[PDB]
Amino acid sequence: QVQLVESGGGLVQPGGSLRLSCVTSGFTFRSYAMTWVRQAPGKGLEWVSSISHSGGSTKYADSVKGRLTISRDDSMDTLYLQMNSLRAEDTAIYYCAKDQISYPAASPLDYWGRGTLVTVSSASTKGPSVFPLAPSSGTAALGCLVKDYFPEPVTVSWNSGALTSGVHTFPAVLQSSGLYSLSSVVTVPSSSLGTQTYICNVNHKPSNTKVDKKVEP
Amino acid sequence: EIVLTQSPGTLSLSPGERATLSCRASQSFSSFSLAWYQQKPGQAPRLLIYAPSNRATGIADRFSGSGSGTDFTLTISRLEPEDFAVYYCQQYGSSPITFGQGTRLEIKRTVAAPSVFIFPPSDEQLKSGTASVVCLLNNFYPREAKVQWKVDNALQSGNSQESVTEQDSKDSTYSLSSTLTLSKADYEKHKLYACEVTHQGLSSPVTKSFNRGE
Ligand SMILES: [Cl-]
Ligand SMILES: [Li+]
Ligand code: NA
Repeated sequence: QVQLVESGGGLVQPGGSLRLSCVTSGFTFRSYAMTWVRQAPGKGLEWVSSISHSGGSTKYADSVKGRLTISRDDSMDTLYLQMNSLRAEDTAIYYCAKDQISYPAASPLDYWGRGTLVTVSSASTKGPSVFPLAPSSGTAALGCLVKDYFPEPVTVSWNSGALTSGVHTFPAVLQSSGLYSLSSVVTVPSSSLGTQTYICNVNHKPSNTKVDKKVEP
Repeated sequence: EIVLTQSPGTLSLSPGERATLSCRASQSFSSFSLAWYQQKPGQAPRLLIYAPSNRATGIADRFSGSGSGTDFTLTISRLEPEDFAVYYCQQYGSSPITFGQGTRLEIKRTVAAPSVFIFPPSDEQLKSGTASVVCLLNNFYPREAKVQWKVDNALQSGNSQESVTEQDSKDSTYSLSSTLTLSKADYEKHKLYACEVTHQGLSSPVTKSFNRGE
């Protein structure tokens, strides 16, 4: 039951700092090298840094040397990444990963965390507006337009998770305004319209915006 | 550094078929220094095979690795719907660690025409001062699709954006949204809003439209 869970990401201004952490369980942490890998939105994997089991040997990608520092606390089973002087191009999901051996950057990465999103931008946090996509006047489509938010991510569910069949939640699009928008849609029986309640549940944790919106004809 | 280039960028295959994914290196190196990872959307990569063809925990025997020198191959026999993902190769025998750019394995399925829906801006949005018209193309294949917007028969060029889902887990289709942005004034000052969809599964383009205020 290896577990790796990252935290510390979020929106930060260029030149700013973040301290990422990865708490672990289910393996003898002090015995293994550990690694950070990042993935810019829509792009591939890029190795960032690795640290030996003892912390005595560290390795860095050239693009991050001197700005990012890897460290570990064996007594806390935690890996860290201290990020300073951040740049727009450091925007990425940051994954922590366990190496197979005690030496850094010299073996496969056998377990990975789900990652923490780091957004480096001068734009301010902004919560979305939630607008209905009402079903038209035997299947009907309806949805919610989640408009004008920053940074990513937004999540959408329907009927608090009870409605999953026929749901399509689209990837966000960056608008020319610099704000994101997405839509979530669902197809339902026309006969259900006006009787079955359809609610889209929108969460934008970066702005602590949470909305449940009834979508009606 | 060792550059790793994967090919093809996207591989479209039917379930039951054999996939051959290639990873080519700018310098020759040992098969014992190569690993492959599988990444599904919204998830982290997972170790697949390594050094050269040891399987990570939970990985089916249908995944195998071969090659030497500069040309390496991941073979997936009898593709199952779950094995569709982005695949990355990685070398760890020479500093710095490097990754291939990824190959996306897409599920080939039978051509399916989109069902098309159009949505006017909500009164709430107009009250807030903006207008978005949405065109939905539901459950189609292949991904290629043209959406043309017209307002009072004027072709709209440059003021729409599109977004496409990942392939559906159950039927391997795509869905697509196209959103037309127009000022509230432009919305209220024109009448007929139309989205016209061209797609391989349609014998001729389909148009969905509405008249504002009708
Ligand atoms: Cl070392
Ligand atoms: Li806000
Ligand atoms: Na068209």
